[PDB]
Amino acid sequence: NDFHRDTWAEVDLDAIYDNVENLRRLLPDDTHIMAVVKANAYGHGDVQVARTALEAGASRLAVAFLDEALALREKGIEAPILVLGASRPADAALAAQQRIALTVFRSDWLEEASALYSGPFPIHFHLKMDTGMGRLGVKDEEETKRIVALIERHPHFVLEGLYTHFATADEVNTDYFSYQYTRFLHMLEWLPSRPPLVHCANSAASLRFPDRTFNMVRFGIAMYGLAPSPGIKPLLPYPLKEAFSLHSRLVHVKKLQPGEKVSYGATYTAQTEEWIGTIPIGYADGWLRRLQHFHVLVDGQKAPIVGRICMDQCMIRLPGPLPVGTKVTLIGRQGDEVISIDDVARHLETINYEVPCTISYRVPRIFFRHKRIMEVRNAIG
Amino acid sequence: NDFHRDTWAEVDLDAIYDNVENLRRLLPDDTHIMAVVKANAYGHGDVQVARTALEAGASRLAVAFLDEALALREKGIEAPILVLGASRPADAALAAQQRIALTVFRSDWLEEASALYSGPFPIHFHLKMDTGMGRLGVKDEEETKRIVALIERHPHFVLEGLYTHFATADEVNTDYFSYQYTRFLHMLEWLPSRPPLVHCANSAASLRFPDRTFNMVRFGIAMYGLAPSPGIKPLLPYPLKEAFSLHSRLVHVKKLQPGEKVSYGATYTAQTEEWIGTIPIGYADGWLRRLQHFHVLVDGQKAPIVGRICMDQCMIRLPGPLPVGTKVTLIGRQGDEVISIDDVARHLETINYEVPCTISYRVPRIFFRHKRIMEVRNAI
Ligand SMILES: Cc1ncc(COP(=O)(O)O)c(CN[C@@H](C)P(=O)(O)O)c1O
Ligand SMILES: Cc1ncc(COP(=O)(O)O)c(CN[C@@H](C)P(=O)(O)O)c1O
Repeated sequence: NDFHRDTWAEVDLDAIYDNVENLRRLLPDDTHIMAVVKANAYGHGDVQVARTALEAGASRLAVAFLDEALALREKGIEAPILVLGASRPADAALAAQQRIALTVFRSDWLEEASALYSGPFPIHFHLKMDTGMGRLGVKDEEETKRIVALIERHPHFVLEGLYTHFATADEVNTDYFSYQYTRFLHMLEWLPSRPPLVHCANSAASLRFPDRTFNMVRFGIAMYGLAPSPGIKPLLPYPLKEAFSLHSRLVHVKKLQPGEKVSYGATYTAQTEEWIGTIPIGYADGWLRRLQHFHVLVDGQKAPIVGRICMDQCMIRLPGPLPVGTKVTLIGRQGDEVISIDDVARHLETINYEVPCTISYRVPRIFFRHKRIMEVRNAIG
Repeated sequence: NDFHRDTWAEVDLDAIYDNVENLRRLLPDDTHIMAVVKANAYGHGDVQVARTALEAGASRLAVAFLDEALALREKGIEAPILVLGASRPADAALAAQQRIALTVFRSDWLEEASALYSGPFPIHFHLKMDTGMGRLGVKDEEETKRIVALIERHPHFVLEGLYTHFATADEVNTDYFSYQYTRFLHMLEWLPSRPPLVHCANSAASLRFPDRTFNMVRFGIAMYGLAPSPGIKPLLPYPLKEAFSLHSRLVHVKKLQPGEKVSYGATYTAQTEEWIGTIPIGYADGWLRRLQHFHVLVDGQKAPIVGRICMDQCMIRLPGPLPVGTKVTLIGRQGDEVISIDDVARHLETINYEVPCTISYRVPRIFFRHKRIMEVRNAI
């Protein structure tokens, strides 16, 4: 693939491989690994990350909704895929033909599904139990038993798994986490038979308590080399390798005189002769206007963003005159300087998860494997 | 093109059409309207908006960078396109072959392009002049003449136009806008022969002083029905029709008891027995975590977003029990209630420009034209 603007993101597939292989080592042999690649692999590239994770030791994948699962199948993925969120009862046959498992938490959903489906492909379900996250999942025994019965009665409905999800597994204090786990244990008792797959752990629960994972973990954030929470960093079993970096280049360089203003609202003023650089990245690329008090890396040195960030461009105060074309690193390392996604997240006043997901479709992803470029993906190419 | 999650954006091309047509009436028959459709038409859909705009009175289109212009061509658009930002001198032949005009502001760029291109297609250039925005553009006379001499000298280089861009055209106080407009007129006198197209106004400047728009107008934000700024609203010549709306549906409903917590970090606790609804939209969709305490519309009533917003989901406090499938409007109207992109931007502490752009590729766009559904665009 080709791109014609000097702004791009890089995905180190070697980092992804290692993060997943280190986990395969950590977890008991009886515990499967399901790589979470929803939201285009958290902005890292769905098919690329899925491929690497599966070769690193993962055996199944998970996405947020049906379209994401169909896209993976489209791109050639053959491994089992579970849709973690809601879906339409009417789309049951489509998912079944495509060998896509669905999460279920309501008996009325199955009522509607049975009315519209009768074979020949089976639908594998994963019953979601709400133990304290308050999002999706059953909460009472009655509904739990009815769901199982409706599935058990239809010839083409199969109960493949059952799970829950944690709201605070990334907090050093484990009061709530412990509550949910014990809650899960009690609710599991409502099931007449234990499904082949029982799971609860995400990245944080997996890495901290590998001995409390049942037989499948759903590995997400850590697979990308990102800490579930900076607070549990010291508690991580092995070093994480960040797989995402973002770059650009100077497309214009000029020396302002004292008094000249920069960007919208004439908000910035060069009060001394200074060199200003312009890069081809803005808020429509995920470099939100909010990151205007932040900085970037140029010539291994930090250069602050100057004035308001524009839709496709922004300016920075250069330390001195530099040539057009000089590489700029928004996320990554330059010499003795480094900008991490956690750094960006802190200035955006968010969590690392949100950062790469916001880097828009507009920005090409260059994939590296075995330290060499493996491929380029330009969504608008 | 269909989709399988109950979250989608709706784009009213009739609003797009009316906003543009209304400007065409405001401007003279000589003045061209250049529809700014970069960033996938500010998150509204590049092809769909480009087509509609042309039908309504636009004669040209503008994008941010080469890839955006090439994607339009591939999608069938055969109308003129100008790349507003920078490009590689090595890509000059590709732009020329695709009939894509390029913005230029450095003589060294031309020296490079010249050594790399010799035909057969001519390449149209638009010289950018920096009059106070401090982003792109030439700033001195010598460089301006050197650029022009390089263009006139090349058999396949054509200087089709020249322009500048305003930094404060949306501010009631017009002093910096004035300095800029006057600096432009001054720098224009550095050129030997004036090019066919001379432009400088965006939505604000063109709607405010359409009499001072020269040969072309670059119409962006107002085409989408959004005000360039809150302070200019009472200065707009005609009412703008908002083209973008966003909706979802409840996929789960349940009653919590006091003391029960919702979402990550359990930052929310039900103080009383309440009905909670779960919708399939989150920050990976552009619905940023910062909107946690924002209100959405459900059953014609405002319902607050409760708990931390997730990557693909979030929870809201319902007025009471409602059936799964109930329509939720994040941006739009429901009964007497309406939430505008401006309301969302106020909560996010940003400008309206940023909001539709952030609504991601995951969210399908349903287009309406002539009060009927024309097409569904599901990027994935
Ligand atoms: C059901 C389910 N199973 C596993 C994971 C993986 O978790 P990690 O990324 O912390 O390893 C998630 C993640 N989801 C959060 C991003 P969000 O809730 O914001 O979608 C999930 O929802
Ligand atoms: C050169 C240029 N010509 C015209 C327009 C249209 O302006 P309106 O959207 O206010 O009508 C723009 C817009 N660009 C801003 C969104 P941003 O500067 O953040 O990209 C521009 O850059």
